[PDB]
Amino acid sequence: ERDAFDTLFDHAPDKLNVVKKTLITFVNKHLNKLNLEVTELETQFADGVYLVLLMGLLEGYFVPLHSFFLTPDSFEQKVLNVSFAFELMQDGGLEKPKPRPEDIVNCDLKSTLRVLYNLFTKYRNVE
Amino acid sequence: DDLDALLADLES
Repeated sequence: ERDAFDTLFDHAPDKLNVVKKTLITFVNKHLNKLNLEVTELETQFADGVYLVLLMGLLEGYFVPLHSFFLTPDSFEQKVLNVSFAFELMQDGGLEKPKPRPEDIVNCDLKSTLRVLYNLFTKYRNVE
Repeated sequence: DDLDALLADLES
């Protein structure tokens, strides 16, 4: 089950900052268009909102308003948002993400990086 | 070769 992010955190932790930064630049390439900004991947994807918005921007979806919570007020809502974002990733043709939606909400860095990198790999050429 | 591949994407 072991991947490159396991190897990164175990053996090359000083390479984490360039990994963060490249992914931050990628997400803000799209989120800036909505006047939104990510400063830190540790916490700012946990409520599931930006992941949903990002998928809308990347695939050009008509995202149904009643399919996610724009201002989630609980663990469970934040849980429905990430799951819906995962749903939209798979709708575009991506494999089901490795992390459970709860791992994102609980601010697991590896899980956050994995989800964002797989979007980077697919959508790095999208203007 | 996964870490090599990962860093070629994100160190470019």
